[PDB]
Amino acid sequence: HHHSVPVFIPLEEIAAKYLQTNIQHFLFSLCEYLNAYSGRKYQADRLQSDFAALLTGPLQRNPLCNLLSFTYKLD
Amino acid sequence: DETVAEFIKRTILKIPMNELTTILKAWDFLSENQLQTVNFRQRKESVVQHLIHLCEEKRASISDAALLDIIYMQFHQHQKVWEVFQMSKGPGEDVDLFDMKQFKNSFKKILQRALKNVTVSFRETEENAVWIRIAWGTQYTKPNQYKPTYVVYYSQTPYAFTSSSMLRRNTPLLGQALTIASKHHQIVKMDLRSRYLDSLKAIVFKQYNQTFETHNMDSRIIHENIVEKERVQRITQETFGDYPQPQLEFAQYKLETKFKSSILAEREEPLRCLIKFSSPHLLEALKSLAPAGIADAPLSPLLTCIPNKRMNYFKIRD
Amino acid sequence: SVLRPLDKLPGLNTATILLVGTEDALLQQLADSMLKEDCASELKVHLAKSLPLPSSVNRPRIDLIVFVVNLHSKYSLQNTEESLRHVDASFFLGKVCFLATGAGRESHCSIHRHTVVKLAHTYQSPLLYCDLEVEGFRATMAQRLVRVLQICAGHVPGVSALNLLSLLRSSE
Amino acid sequence: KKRQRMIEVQDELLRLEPQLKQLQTKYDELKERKSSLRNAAYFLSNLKQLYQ
Amino acid sequence: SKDLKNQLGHLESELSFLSTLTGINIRNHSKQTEDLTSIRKVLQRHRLSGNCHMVTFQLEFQILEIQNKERLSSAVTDLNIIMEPTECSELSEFVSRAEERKDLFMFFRSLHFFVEWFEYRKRTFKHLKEKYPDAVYLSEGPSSCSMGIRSASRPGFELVIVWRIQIDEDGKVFPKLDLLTKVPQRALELDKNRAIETAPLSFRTLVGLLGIEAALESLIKSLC
Repeated sequence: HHHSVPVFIPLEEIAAKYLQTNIQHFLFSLCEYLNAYSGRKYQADRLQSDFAALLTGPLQRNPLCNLLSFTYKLD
Repeated sequence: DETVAEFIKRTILKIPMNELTTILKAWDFLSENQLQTVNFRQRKESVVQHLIHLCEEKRASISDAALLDIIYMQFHQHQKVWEVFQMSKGPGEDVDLFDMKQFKNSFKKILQRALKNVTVSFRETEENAVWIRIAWGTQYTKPNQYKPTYVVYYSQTPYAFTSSSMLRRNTPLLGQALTIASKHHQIVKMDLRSRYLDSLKAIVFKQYNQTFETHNMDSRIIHENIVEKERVQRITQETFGDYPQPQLEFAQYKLETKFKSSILAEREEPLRCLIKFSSPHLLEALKSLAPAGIADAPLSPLLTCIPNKRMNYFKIRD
Repeated sequence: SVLRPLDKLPGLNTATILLVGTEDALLQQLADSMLKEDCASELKVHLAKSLPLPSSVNRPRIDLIVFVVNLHSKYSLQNTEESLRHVDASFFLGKVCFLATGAGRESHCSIHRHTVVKLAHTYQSPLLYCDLEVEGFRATMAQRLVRVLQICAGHVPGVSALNLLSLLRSSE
Repeated sequence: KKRQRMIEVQDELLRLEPQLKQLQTKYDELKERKSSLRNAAYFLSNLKQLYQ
Repeated sequence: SKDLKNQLGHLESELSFLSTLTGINIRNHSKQTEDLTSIRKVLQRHRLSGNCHMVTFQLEFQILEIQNKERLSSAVTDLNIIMEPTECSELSEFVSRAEERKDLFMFFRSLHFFVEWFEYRKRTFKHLKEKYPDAVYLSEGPSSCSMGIRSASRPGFELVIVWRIQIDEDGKVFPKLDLLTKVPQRALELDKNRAIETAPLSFRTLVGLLGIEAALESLIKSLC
């Protein structure tokens, strides 16, 4: 009917492949995907917020948080 | 030159007076120590003249005016009619690692190799949004700054919104640039146009219903037909839901059905009709039609499927 | 079912009126204006959209029927024309009234006044004019309707509905 | 006139690439499928006759 | 009080439905609250037991809810789980890993996947046992890891198939299938083609060809 899963999360594929068979496997796969995304986003946000002195410029990041790139100089 | 000054002056004249300071602070072209020297208490003309003088004393390029125009447009964003695109990908393709620099480079190179003179301005903002302003031109004319094209792209999503201003001439080129820079294969236009960008955003992303269930008086008057009233109320509540309706303002239907009513019984040709629904807040006036007594209890499915089917223009045949 | 005037016995100092129309808000406002005052009798107001009514035995006898016709919509006129075929002739002997609404704003009218004039003349019933959107006129119309209901209910010695039929008769 | 020709040739190439991609994947998976099937059949027959 | 009985029945039915849908049957739960305010900090000690369809567990943890003007930070400061002392060492290894990592959801996910693979292996071993009771010898039982294939004609030529369940450092679960050949030197001096030492690798190709149980029954039929 309706949900609150983000758009960039591949929900349609998991649904089309697991909704009609083994619904619990579909639920656990969605759980794994959401947990991984939340963990990656939390890592990125904590690195950006806490250690702002060692970073020279803002780091590059995508919505799915699957590609990071940053330059840093330590003292 | 003088064209840049005229562009900046027109853009500033478009901006109202009460919110000009916020736009100037968001632009961040002139230094902060140069803003308090100007007095925003006098007439608008003198303020605009002083701002033009300040922007002329400093080196003013064409990118700063484009950035100011992008800021003004994204601050108003209700002066144009917006349309939606949808891009498809092959089955055997993997999830890509989106990069902003490569996307910008590809989107610029496509238009630079197709046309000759074309201006592209980017603005990457949070909510995972990229605003693109395009000034079109060809090998024998200069880019026209009076008729720009605005695009709002959401990274790693198959959707992109566009302002219908002049792309009717360069629609396939813009589609090719979008489907190449974003690493897609196909692109199609959805039958959904609207002036309210937030309503289109909520409808396309189907996130307008955010309610989930979880556990964590004058007795002398006798109202007859009360059962019919409660029935029509229940039917309306079940059909239109209880969530706040998205704000639309227009709907269009084309009809090619036969007339069935002795009267035109021998006719074998359809009746061509075009109907338009217009309202300041659509989907809210219709919901109040059945309780008011102007329509039946269940409305036609053509009127109660606007947000669910993500369609605004309809064609119906026999 | 067909409504009959004298199917049930009257109550103890009780008068009942029935209002048939398509606009429910106007009927509610008219009922409120009728019941907002104090009189010697016990008044009851029933509201309906069209005839016939849902079957019931608990409903007491009806003393007066008022058909509200909105001149700004043909739907109400068609509804009244359809409802006028479910009442017996014995009810038209001074117990039926017509109330036309919307004659003030002529630019909005979709029905000619000759139509409602001929409709009222055909069934031998009075025709009243009032703009129910204004409270000042609605109060006076409600008081007049209350007086007519008290006359028709039999609470005035010497005057009946058959006499009211002759009192409100038109020359042409 | 030449601009539209350029656009349509770009469209043609963009439409034609993924078919080649999918065909290559099918080919180089079917090859190893057949090779593994043959190897498994040989080993199974050899062990069967050995135990026999 | 019929409505109350109906509500109780509906709640019990919903509880049973959720338990059989998710796969976790939860026992009683206890909570203790402590207000340690300096901006406010609360300490909540929770304790609960349960089981997953084969394995019982009892966990006790404590969270520190820091409520303030704009944020509500909740972090599991301490956790401790205890289960019955079986012979599975990797299960206790992951228990200690999740104990030192202080994570709750990954534990449940890995436990679900582990018990699913365990019941898969159990229902797979016992099926081929009664189907071919003259060609297999389950020395330890259907709830074990090893498997012994042997023919009643000669007790010398017989081999073993190994099925283990592995849990990596990330938390995911993946099995592994190997075999070990205990064949006397008479078959080696008999056959000079030397097609037995490459048996495991090729065997994996076999299970990578047409399935697991198909390869198992093919090996049973070939040894038969």
